[PDB]
Amino acid sequence: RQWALEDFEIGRPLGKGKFGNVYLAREKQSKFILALKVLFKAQLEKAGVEHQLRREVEIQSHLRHPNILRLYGYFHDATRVYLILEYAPLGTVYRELQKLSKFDEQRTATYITELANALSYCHSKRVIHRDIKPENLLLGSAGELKIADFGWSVGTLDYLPPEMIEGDEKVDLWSLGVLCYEFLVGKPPFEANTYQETYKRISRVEFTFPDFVTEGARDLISRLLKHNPSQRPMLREVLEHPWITANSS
Ligand SMILES: Cc1cc(Nc2nn(-c3ccccc3)c(=O)c3ccccc23)n[nH]1
Repeated sequence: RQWALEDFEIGRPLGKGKFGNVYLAREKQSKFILALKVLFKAQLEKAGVEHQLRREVEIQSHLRHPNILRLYGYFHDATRVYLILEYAPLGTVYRELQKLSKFDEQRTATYITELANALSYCHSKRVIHRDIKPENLLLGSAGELKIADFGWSVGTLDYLPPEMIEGDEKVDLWSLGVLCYEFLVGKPPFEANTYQETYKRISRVEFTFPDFVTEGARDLISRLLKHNPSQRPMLREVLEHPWITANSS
């Protein structure tokens, strides 16, 4: 099932930078709408990332869940790698957060639920996921989030757990705690001005809450941001948390 750049029509650029941009696209024969992610080869071999792509791709091609961005295929040419992706038309949770400043209790619980499901589903298939940033969280036609990064296996400090910065399975839970906080306060709990300092804050687990944060949210966030992995809830217990069930559509 060889795809080629001539089976598509490329349209408006959707987002940019680094390895290469993402263009909106439609397959000529069927008229299917989707996303083309373009990546210059040479420029990725020279960052030594070449190989991890093939694996995250292999991993993704067999992944199917309504809160995980679909990967339909890929192909290469002389110079370039192209990924054929599901298209999510409401943009990123990141840009939504910039627009609204901060989400409300209802939207947060909803997203955390949709993510928790997508991560339960992942674990069953012995797939485990690294850090999760809002940059990599897209929204579908019905406003539902989709995990859109290529970071699996069988986050410029902010989203990384203490395990990955000092010396699995529980990394996910830490991720939900960071995202859950950021949703309600509008910036991640360990944001600092330098790498050096963010590293100290995460390593020691230094955060405080603004005064608008209801006790229920404090209680969930504090359970998930524990230095020791084994003290973190299982995904299940997060799905059934008093504050979650009360607020999650
Ligand atoms: C992979 C994918 C993207 C997408 N839709 C979009 N992606 N990205 C984006 C942001 C940063 C970097 C790359 C793309 C967008 O800003 C965006 C904005 C409005 C509507 C849709 C999208 N659907 N599927």
